Amino acid sequence: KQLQKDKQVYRATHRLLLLGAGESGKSTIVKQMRILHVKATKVQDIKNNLKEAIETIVAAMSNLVPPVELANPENQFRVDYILSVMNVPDFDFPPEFYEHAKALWEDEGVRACYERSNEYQLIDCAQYFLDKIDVIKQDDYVPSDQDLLRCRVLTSGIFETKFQVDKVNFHMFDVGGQRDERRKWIQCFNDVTAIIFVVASSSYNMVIREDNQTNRLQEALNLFKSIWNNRWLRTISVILFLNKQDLLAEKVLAGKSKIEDYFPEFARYTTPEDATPEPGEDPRVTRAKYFIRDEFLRISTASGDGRHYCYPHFTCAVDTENIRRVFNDCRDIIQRMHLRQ
Amino acid sequence: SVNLEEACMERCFPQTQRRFRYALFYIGFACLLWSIYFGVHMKSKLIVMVAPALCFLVVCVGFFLFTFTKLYARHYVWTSLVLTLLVFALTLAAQFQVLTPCLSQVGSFSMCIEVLFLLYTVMHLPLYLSLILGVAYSVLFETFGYHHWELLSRALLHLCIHAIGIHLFIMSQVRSRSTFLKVGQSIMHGKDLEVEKALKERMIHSVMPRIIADDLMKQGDEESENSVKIAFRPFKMQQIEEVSILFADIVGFTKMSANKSAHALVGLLNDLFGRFDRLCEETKCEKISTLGDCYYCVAGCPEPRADHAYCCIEMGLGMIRAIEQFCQEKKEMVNMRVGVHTGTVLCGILGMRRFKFDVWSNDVNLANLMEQLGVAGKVHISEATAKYLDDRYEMEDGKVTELKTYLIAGQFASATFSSLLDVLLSTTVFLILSITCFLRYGAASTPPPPAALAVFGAALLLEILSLVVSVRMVFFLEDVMTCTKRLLEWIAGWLPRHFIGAILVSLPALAVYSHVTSEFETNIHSTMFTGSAVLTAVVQYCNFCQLSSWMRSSLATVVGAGPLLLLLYVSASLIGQEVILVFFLLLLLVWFLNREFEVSYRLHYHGDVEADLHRTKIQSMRDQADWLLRNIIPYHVAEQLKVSQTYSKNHDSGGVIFASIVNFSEFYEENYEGGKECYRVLNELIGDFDELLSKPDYSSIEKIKTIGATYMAASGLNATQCRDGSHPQEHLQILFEFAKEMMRVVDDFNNNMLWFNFKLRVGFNHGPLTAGVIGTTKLLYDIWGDTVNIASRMDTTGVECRIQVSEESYRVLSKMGYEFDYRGTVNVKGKGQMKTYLYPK
Ligand SMILES: Nc1nc2c(ncn2[C@@H]2O[C@H](COP(=O)(O)OP(=O)(O)OP(O)(O)=S)[C@@H](O)[C@H]2O)c(=O)[nH]1
Ligand SMILES: [Mg+2]
Repeated sequence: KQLQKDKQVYRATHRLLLLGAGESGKSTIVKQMRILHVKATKVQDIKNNLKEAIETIVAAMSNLVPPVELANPENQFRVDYILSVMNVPDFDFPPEFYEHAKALWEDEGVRACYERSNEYQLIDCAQYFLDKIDVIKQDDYVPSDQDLLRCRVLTSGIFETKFQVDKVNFHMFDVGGQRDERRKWIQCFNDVTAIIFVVASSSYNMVIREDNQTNRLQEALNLFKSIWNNRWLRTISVILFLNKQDLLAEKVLAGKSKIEDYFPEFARYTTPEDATPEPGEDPRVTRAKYFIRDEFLRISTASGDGRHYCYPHFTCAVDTENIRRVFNDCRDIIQRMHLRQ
Repeated sequence: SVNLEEACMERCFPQTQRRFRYALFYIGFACLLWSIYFGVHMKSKLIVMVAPALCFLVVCVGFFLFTFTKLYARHYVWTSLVLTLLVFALTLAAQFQVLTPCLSQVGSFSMCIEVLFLLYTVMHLPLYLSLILGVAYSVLFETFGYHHWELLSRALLHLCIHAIGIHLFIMSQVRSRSTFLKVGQSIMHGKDLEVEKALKERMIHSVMPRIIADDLMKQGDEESENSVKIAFRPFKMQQIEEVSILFADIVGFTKMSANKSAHALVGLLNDLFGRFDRLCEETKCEKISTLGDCYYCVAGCPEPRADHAYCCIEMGLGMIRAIEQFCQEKKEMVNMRVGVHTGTVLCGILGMRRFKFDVWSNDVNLANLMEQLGVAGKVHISEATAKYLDDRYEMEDGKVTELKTYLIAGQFASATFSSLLDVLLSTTVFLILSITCFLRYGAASTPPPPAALAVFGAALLLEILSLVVSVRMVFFLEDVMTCTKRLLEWIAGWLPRHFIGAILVSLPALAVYSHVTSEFETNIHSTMFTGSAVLTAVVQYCNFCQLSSWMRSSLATVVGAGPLLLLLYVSASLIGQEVILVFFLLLLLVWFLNREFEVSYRLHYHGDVEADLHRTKIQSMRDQADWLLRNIIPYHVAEQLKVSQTYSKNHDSGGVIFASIVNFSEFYEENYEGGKECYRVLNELIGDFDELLSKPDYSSIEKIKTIGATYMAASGLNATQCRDGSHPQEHLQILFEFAKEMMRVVDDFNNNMLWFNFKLRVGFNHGPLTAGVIGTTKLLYDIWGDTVNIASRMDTTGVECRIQVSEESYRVLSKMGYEFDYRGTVNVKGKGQMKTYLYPK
């Protein structure tokens, strides 16, 4: 009959739907899983990420409301060259543009505009890739694995990835998370094992690209409230990653932005007693990250009725070892979750 | 009745015949053992005994020959009556020649017990006749045994043997009646369940194709069997490629249906769609459904067919031919235009009331538009058909008048009540055995021995407590406190039932053994008396038929014979030989008899269980097929269609709504696995609309069908009676409330939808309409009329999330206090410009 075996191996797999708002790191987690458990256009859209970043900073120089001007005002012709190529379909990336990008990234009005990047939309791999394109000005270098993890390519539409860890099958659904893509999520809600909700933790001080007037983390909170209370997910537990730990750590240790400026309940927040921080850690960062964790756990607590759970972990997706540890822990968790039926 | 209870004994005959054969053999065996007794042991001085024994043995083998005749099968009661009169007379004539001081009372009384048992249990005579033969035999046996205390003692012994006789008699024949009755029930239910299975099959095939129906009749998924009786509702879709979709529309249906009396119209339309069904079953194209003046097929959606394009345009040309024949024949000026498109199609079932196999894709919408862009008489095909059509047809350029599109033209008996009755009889014979054993004392005014009265009182109180337990268990007084009785009822299972049955069987022989401690073998009246009474008590161990056979029979052998092997040696000389013979024949009788009665009880329980299984199974199949019949047609049409052949009706006032989800097309997107997940979402919405139909205040609202995304429902049809507590046009009010509440249902649905919203517009109209049924061996309830087409116009000219109402429905709705605002003035095909209204303000 042949459908009983296929039906039971369909029972045997684990459906790991990845939800989460814009640029929270879903596709990076899927790339990390295929590094763990499994060819030329990657160079091209790495260079696209470069050009996108440098033109965003160059436009945002004059497009800050106090205009951060050039500390070295000799590069105005270079600034005009970067603004010239801002909207073009194709670009062959000549060595002139590499020298223009390097000469811009050495300037300090440029970097002083870069430090105010919570006031305008900028991609989360600029600081790494300005230095790395200064390394890969040439074209005969194959990008490293971290270079593959840092390349930001937008996701639109349901993607899949089947991989197998130690004779257990995992089938996970990378989805885009922009506000226009959210109608496509409910296609994936049939017989899903677990939901790995992914939150950009360091983007507490930024706003979303759609309306530019809503906090990214507040958007992620309302999105979590929506998918938690959804009438087709009321028996399905939600693993909750919280991505970009290191960016959160350095944005707290820079001390320029305060969480209570944006979430004013943070000022009267105390770190919990069961807080188990990592070694070598400023505990104000620990207070920050447990504040954000308990912001989500309020939502996961205020309903649920013992039907479905929430298992918050702390994670940095561009570091492979962290993903190894948290996915071993989640592997045990969703084993227990699939054995619930 | 009479022929019922005669057919009873017609099918209860062969066990009566077998019993009668065993009684013949047993009487012959008794004559044999008494022959060798009186030929070896005693009475070897006179041959007056043994020659009647041998002659009656050969008379019994004569009767065993007579059983095999065919002039016995209606003569069995009279043959048994002749046999039992011969045995009565022979036992009296073999008793008659005693009391010379040579033969005891304990032998003749065993013959009395044996013959009363064979009369009551096996001879199968009527109750009055066997009872008067029994009492007459007993009194003639005591008056021929005589040739102020012992005589009435023997009369007490005959009293209790007639008690156990009538008890075994009535319970054996009430069981033989009731097992016959249960097998009659279980043989009616087999035929009636075959009927209901045929009706369920006919209603499955009228809504689904052959492949999927024959899938559904071998019950491949058990969960559907559980559900017809947690996150998503179940739905069945299969995204199937390379089908070929055909629509077809009757041109000029309005003037063709001009002044018909709404019975002619259904009849001619029955004829036309029957011709089309004949075309479908010829051409091997699955039809899908039929809506209004429109008919539509597919080409091998459940089955991968290789000439699906060929089958589709051949079916279209067949339609052109069939409608020109109908035009010549019935003299109606109509023809029809056909569109044919190929592509991929996800086909299945959505909704849960009125569900039906349909198809959905964008290829279906393309086939619908190429029908709409078709010219009459010609089949309008696309590039997607023509790219593998092989062009063996009269092809044209199908050009519009206003995308590589072409035209083709041609070429009693309760199981805990019996326990009450036999506990009753066991304790009443324990009673009168105790009475008989006490009144033996004609020498002492007061009873001497202590242990006799001790055991008497002990088992007396035990029997009266078990009697009160049983009699308050049945008669159910609820007097003091029952939770101890409820937990004491629990612990008497099968084996505690065995042990309390052991004691409650045994205790009369304990009461008669209670008088052996005082010496008895000096006198011979006492010895023969206690022998006669102990065989009277061993023959009383039949009554607990709810026990096992070997248990009661072996307890009978033990506590009716073992103490007399003990008292064999206590010296009493040759009466020991005849008493061990006499307990041998009596024990063989009681072994066979309680064997056969517990076999009868076991078969009665078997015939109860199987005839309850068939009753639950036909209740399941009847409920299932009745659900499918109330699915496929309404109720009043099912009433008027059960008593007749076809249905049609003309209603003079009824409302109708359509309800179209506007923006489903911008949710459809096919980029994932065909987009069938998107139709799971749409199934959930149609399922919520169907949950609105189960409300008791939406009883008289009918759902006609769903059409893609559109939802059609109409009222005023079931209300045949103008009520005293209601309004003559209230069904419009409740239908408008149905429209309002399905607006509410989509508002509740969008909360569970994240960053997208469905919007639906509805359109409302009332007026006279035309109900009907199309198929036969298929079924399809549908309405037609001008009210329906103006309602579909109020749908398609609608603004979303607002109810649109026609003019006369405004004029009757606004007299019930609703609010509306004047929308504008809309062209209606047939009505011209029309005054519309809107419900939200
Ligand atoms: N430093 C650091 N950067 C991260 C981490 N996780 C993701 N990023 C960066 O965030 C950016 C977006 O990652 P990406 O996987 O594309 O999000 P996304 O969810 O797929 O974006 P979308 O699908 O919602 S549109 C990438 O530049 C990636 O380098 C992290 O853990 N640490
Ligand atoms: Mg992505």
